[PDB]
Amino acid sequence: GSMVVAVYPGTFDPLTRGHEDLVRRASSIFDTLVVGVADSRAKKPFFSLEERLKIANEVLGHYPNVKVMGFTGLLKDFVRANDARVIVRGLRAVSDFEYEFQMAGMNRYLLPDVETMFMTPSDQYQFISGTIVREIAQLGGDVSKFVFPSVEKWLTEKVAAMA
Amino acid sequence: GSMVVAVYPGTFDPLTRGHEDLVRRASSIFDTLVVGVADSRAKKPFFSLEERLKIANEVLGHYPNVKVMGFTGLLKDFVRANDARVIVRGLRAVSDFEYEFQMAGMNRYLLPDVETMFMTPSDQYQFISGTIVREIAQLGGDVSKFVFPSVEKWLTEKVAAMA
Amino acid sequence: GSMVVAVYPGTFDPLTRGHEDLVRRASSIFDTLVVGVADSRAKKPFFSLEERLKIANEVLGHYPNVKVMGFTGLLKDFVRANDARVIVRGLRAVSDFEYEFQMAGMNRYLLPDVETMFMTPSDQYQFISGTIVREIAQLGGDVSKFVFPSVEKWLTEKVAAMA
Amino acid sequence: GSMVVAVYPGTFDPLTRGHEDLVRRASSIFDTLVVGVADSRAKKPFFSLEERLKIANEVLGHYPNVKVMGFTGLLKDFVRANDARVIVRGLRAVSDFEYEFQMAGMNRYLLPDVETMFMTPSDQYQFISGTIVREIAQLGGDVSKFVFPSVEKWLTEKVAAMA
Amino acid sequence: GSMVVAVYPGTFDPLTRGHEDLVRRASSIFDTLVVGVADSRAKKPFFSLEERLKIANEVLGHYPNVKVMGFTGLLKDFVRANDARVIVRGLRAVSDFEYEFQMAGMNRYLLPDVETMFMTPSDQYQFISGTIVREIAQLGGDVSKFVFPSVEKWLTEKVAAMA
Amino acid sequence: GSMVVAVYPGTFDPLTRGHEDLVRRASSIFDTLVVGVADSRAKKPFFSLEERLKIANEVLGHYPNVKVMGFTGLLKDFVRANDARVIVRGLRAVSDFEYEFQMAGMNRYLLPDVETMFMTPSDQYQFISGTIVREIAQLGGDVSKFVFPSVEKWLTEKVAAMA
Ligand SMILES: CC(C)(COP(=O)(O)OP(=O)(O)O)[C@@H](O)C(=O)NCCC(=O)NCCS
Ligand SMILES: CC(C)(COP(=O)(O)OP(=O)(O)O)[C@@H](O)C(=O)NCCC(=O)NCCS
Ligand SMILES: CC(C)(COP(=O)(O)OP(=O)(O)O)[C@@H](O)C(=O)NCCC(=O)NCCS
Ligand SMILES: CC(C)(COP(=O)(O)OP(=O)(O)O)[C@@H](O)C(=O)NCCC(=O)NCCS
Ligand SMILES: CC(C)(COP(=O)(O)OP(=O)(O)O)[C@@H](O)C(=O)NCCC(=O)NCCS
Ligand SMILES: CC(C)(COP(=O)(O)OP(=O)(O)O)[C@@H](O)C(=O)NCCC(=O)NCCS
Ligand SMILES: Nc1ncnc2[nH]cnc12
Ligand SMILES: Nc1ncnc2[nH]cnc12
Ligand SMILES: Nc1ncnc2[nH]cnc12
Ligand SMILES: Nc1ncnc2[nH]cnc12
Ligand SMILES: Nc1ncnc2[nH]cnc12
Ligand SMILES: Nc1ncnc2[nH]cnc12
Repeated sequence: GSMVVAVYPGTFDPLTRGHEDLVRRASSIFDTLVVGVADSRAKKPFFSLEERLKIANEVLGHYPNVKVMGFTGLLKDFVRANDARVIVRGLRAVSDFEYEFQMAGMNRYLLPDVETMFMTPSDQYQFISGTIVREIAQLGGDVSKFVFPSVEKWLTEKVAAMA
Repeated sequence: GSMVVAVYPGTFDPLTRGHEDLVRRASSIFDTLVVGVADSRAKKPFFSLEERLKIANEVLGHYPNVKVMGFTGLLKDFVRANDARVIVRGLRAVSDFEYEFQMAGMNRYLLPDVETMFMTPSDQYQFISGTIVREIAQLGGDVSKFVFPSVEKWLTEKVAAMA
Repeated sequence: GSMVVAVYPGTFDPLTRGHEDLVRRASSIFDTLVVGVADSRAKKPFFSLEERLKIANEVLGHYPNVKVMGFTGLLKDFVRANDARVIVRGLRAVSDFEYEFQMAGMNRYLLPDVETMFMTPSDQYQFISGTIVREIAQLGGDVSKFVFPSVEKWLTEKVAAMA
Repeated sequence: GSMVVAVYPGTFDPLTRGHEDLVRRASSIFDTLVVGVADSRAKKPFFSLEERLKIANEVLGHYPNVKVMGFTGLLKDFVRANDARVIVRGLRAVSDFEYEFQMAGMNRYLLPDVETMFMTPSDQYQFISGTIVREIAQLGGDVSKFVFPSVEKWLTEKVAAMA
Repeated sequence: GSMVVAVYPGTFDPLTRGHEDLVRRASSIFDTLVVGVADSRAKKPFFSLEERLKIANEVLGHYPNVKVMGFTGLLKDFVRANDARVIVRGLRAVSDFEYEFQMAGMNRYLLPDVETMFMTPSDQYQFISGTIVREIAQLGGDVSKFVFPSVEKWLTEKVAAMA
Repeated sequence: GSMVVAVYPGTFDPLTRGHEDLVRRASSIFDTLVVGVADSRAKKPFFSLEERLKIANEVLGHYPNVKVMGFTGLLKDFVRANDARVIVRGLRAVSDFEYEFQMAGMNRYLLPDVETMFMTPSDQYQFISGTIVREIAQLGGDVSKFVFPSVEKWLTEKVAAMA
């Protein structure tokens, strides 16, 4: 047929069960799925880029056609670097639709030949917010329903270290 | 790489410039794109299924990896019949999001291993409504900005015949 | 300054307190406000066009710079006929946004030099649905909170006549 | 404490797993939950009112504090008749929000002392559309993931009878 | 009947007329309404928790079945502590729906037997934003249409003190 | 006819092609269009007010009936100062609708006789986000598709100076 590489970009602070489900689904469609972890300095992420990469690799490493890579520059440049024809984003019934469609429209100007394609996670992950996950973890609450056990370990350790 | 077939289903009453742009974009990603024209009896389409197939074939025939086919039954069965792993739908900033996400969620129960993926047409087609196109044509207004010339011809002829 | 005519188009089946408030507000801004009552045959209106014009004239006649006129063709043609530079539409927090933005976008193709401008009625009218008004009236319920007394009279008489 | 009766009104054409989950949840909060099945003549329901009542009673009869009753008039009057202080509606991420908030706002005028309260079904039922359920059943597709077995039986029998 | 306690949680920075209306409505339905004022450290509230509690007590103290209490931990724990079966939230036509449904869905995992129920304030309070209230007060503008006189006094004093 | 002044207020950090299109459209309708650049201290703008005024004047100066003015206080006061009867805002399919309708509703309390009117930019500018423009510029990416060349120059110089 053809070889199609897709990029699934995000801050992934941290990778949730929603993100993992999207990776499972997208990697079943595309020949290679590149999970692009953006530095996202201005968003003031809880975990460092190095930490977010380790967290994501722990969860996703077993998928044979998934690559986890960080990037500090423009998504445009990361997509081109990976010879990607598709940007995959998760879209849920409770997504920030304004944000998603603005990004897709602007990336459409920056990368006219690259398609943004939206996929949907399983029903049970449709309502997970990363911001709320971090809030719960910081207040000492368990987030096991929302993130994998390995990710819980990172949250617990980071919360304890910052105190 | 792999051979991935996608289905782009719709009533296509008639095929608009928005639909055509989605076909152009989707057929650039997938090895084969099957445009599935649903009979949609209960929706009381303006054009018959035979007519909608002719209209769509006139516009889309030149695309070498696009197949236009009608179906009178369940989308589930049409997808399986075409060995398709993806259902492509257009999503625009003004889409019926309730409708799209309900269909995707229910098809998720009917076809757990098939992914609904949403794509976006060019900015200039984001606001075209087929219902409004038919309304304009029936009142004798030109719809050339919204549909291809071949489709305009069908609308004009059908409007004249029904009077 | 300048002379600016705006058109406020609708089916007005019947004119509600929400519509009247929009007319009051729009007529305070524009030199002339033309209330365009569309025949809307395909929508199967409860009141005939002649009736909808009488209903609207009863409520709006006192406004010195408001003209109520029917039309059976394209809005494009009605706007041009009235030398209008603006199409006014009501936008409420519970509007059919898909519908409104599709119409505005398509009218933008049909009438590039005419601006669709959205105005908001008072809080107390933001949730009035004409469809629900007709439903209540047909089941013999009072709609005085939603329409003016003159309009109530028309609803009562039409409901009684159809039985 | 207090005795609070709530009404859960709908067309219920037919009762789905989403509706049943809402009944389970609402009946756990309120002393009595009255499921009000509206005749909804103008909506042209697939099942008659008598049929919709039988369908709902089959599914809901086992709940000791749930009453299933039909009504042919105004919801206002049905609520007052049942001494209800609350109207419960399901709200899902894919609800017709325009419709729900218009109804709540208008019922607020009709019944100022009655509160419309929105509840959410389980994630797995958030995307079920009754319209799509009927469409699938009419095309001979199984809807067991969306409705209870007793309801499937009614759909099958009605579809067979209408052919 | 039964004794049902509901919690109405929020940052309440400060309590607005919208919040007060929701308390009035909710306390008419539930046997006890607990207004839970979250510390919300990360949100960087304008008023301290102690101040927000005083502000809310001044407005709400007269309601005989309303309790105002602060909390520094998880909502889950506060709900359980108060033996509450319901979390009440205000939902307006201009609510952050993404945020509300994410919280409800995640609390559904944390507290499966507790129902999030959404209520609607009066039309006249549907468009009040606390963020905009604080912005106006900080720029020396009157917010009496949006908050009670006692709350205005707190805003004025805090604005003057911070300068 | 009449002399109608409208205010188009914003932070304009910086003025984008979307804003410019709205100014072009609004200034064709109103006798005078005042572009009000709010200090917006709390939003922590990238450009100072003086800079944002220079940026906007460079782009908009050629429009004979457009005035660009800064303000540090309440919009209410700026509107009254300019004898304005209309506040114009851009509304796009991807707007923050919550934010826009809250502002309009609250300004409706502050300025009952002033109408907020929403206008729509051309399709090609509907998806431009100022936040994303700043993000791209800070990462050294070209934003020429989103802002005028003069504005690009300001972004480049400010980015270089802050490093
Ligand atoms: C990181 C990304 C993809 C946004 O992702 P996000 O919404 O934080 O992902 P999340 O982890 O929430 O799923 C976006 O900000 C991005 O692409 N950043 C890189 C810089 C860039 O190219 N910006 C222009 C985007 S149009
Ligand atoms: C036809 C289709 C795809 C809806 O398409 P549509 O929204 O009319 O497409 P449009 O032409 O408007 O782009 C849908 O109704 C469908 O799949 N119909 C076939 C019967 C079926 O399987 N229904 C269950 C859908 S979950
Ligand atoms: C009638 C109108 C304005 C829609 O109004 P509406 O939403 O029914 O108005 P309502 O009475 O609900 O406020 C629209 O259907 C129209 O313009 N009809 C005339 C024919 C036409 O030109 N159609 C193309 C619209 S892009
Ligand atoms: C039937 C009802 C509740 C709408 O329900 P629905 O959305 O069809 O319910 P569904 O079965 O889809 O869950 C509504 O149309 C109604 O109340 N009808 C009775 C007549 C009436 O009072 N109408 C005024 C409603 S404000
Ligand atoms: C405070 C609350 C309820 C959000 O309220 P809010 O939207 O700030 O309320 P407002 O005052 O705007 O009406 C929420 O952040 C919360 O529950 N915080 C406590 C910590 C917690 O349990 N977080 C998990 C929420 S799923
Ligand atoms: C600046 C403004 C108009 C918001 O604009 P904005 O959304 O930042 O505009 P943008 O540049 O994004 O187009 C608003 O915050 C404002 O009016 N600020 C002045 C102070 C004020 O009066 N606030 C009350 C607003 S109801
Ligand atoms: N729960 C979730 N599922 C998929 N994509 C997401 N992006 C953010 N949250 C998500
Ligand atoms: N204009 C449009 N573009 C893409 N898909 C669509 N589906 C319906 N209208 C569409
Ligand atoms: N209540 C209302 N107010 C203004 N415009 C409307 N259009 C339809 N309903 C309306
Ligand atoms: N799936 C569903 N769940 C709850 N309420 C509903 N109303 C309509 N569909 C529903
Ligand atoms: N105005 C308002 N009314 C009710 N709940 C709210 N939550 C935030 N603002 C609100
Ligand atoms: N692209 C855009 N067009 C018009 N108004 C806007 N406000 C913010 N972004 C805008």
